[PDB]
Amino acid sequence: PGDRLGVLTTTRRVVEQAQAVWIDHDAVAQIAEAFAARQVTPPTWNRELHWSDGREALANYILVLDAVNFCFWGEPRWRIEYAGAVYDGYWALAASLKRALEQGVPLTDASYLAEITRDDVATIFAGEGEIPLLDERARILRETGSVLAERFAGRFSDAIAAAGRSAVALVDIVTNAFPSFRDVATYRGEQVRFYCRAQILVSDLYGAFDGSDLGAFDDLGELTAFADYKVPQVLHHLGILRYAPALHDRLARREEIPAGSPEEVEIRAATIWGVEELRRALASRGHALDAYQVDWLLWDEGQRLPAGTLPYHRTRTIFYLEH
Ligand SMILES: Nc1nc2c(c(CN[C@H]3C=C[C@H](O)[C@@H]3O)cn2[C@@H]2O[C@H](CO)[C@@H](O)[C@H]2O)c(=O)[nH]1
Repeated sequence: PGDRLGVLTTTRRVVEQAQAVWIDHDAVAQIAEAFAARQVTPPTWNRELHWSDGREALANYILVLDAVNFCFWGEPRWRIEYAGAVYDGYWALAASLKRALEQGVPLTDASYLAEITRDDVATIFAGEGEIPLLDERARILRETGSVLAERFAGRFSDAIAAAGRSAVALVDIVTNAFPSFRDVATYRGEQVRFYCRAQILVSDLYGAFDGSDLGAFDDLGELTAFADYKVPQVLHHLGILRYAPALHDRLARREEIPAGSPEEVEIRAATIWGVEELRRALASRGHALDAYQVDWLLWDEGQRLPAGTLPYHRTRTIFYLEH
């Protein structure tokens, strides 16, 4: 199997044992048949709302972007004005960085990031309501800058160069060096490995560089889905993920689910395998996509679900460590 990060191997043990979540392989077959019938294809890379520049500064942009790419929910809803449009969620994040960099804030400079304060980021992300975990995003941007400065001469380009066109080796280099990116958990006393933000970071570089230079990777097939909260919401909507009663009610009542709890780990593990079972079934029906592509394609559908879909699971992302 390969699986040199062990995301598939460890998460497969969760899916086999899982009590609150299961895959409906009949629904997988139906959806594969339909997505393959209209030979569907993923979004390219939405380079309207992503900042653009030279090799060194752009590679740093991607690392910063995915360093604070998490948890956008809470009331009142966090919205952002940018260039005549109002944005929320992940698109509010990317617009907020484009705006800032365009107003001349050096978010690609290690020295600036290492020193960046609560006040700075409060303003970078200012708008309707406030971005969740404002302080934690400040700490992570400081942590990101210091590591860039010390270990990679302020250039994420150096870290990427070291990977040698291996997506899998880059994720390893990232999690080894940047504590914020260490996305693992336990389930019934076993380590489960996810590497959500670390893995998406690799996919974003492939997008931003059109699979050339710093975005060149020979093993993108090895990436898994990026297990957060939108893709499972879509897989449930498509009938591929089923939730048992107590968990279905929590999600419907918009009750927060403690991070690293069995129910939370079950949803993320099932999201990885939900996407993988869909990739295999699409491949069987003559439509070969990589796992990250099926994830990109599903996250895409998540932007336009009908109102009255089961709400996404709400987890206060934790990393309150590195002391
Ligand atoms: N799993 C997953 N997550 C995605 C995305 C995206 C956007 N991906 C773009 C990349 C290529 C296409 O243009 C897609 O629109 C943001 N995010 C955000 O990244 C985090 C990890 O899921 C969450 O905060 C999401 O809101 C995705 O495709 N898959």
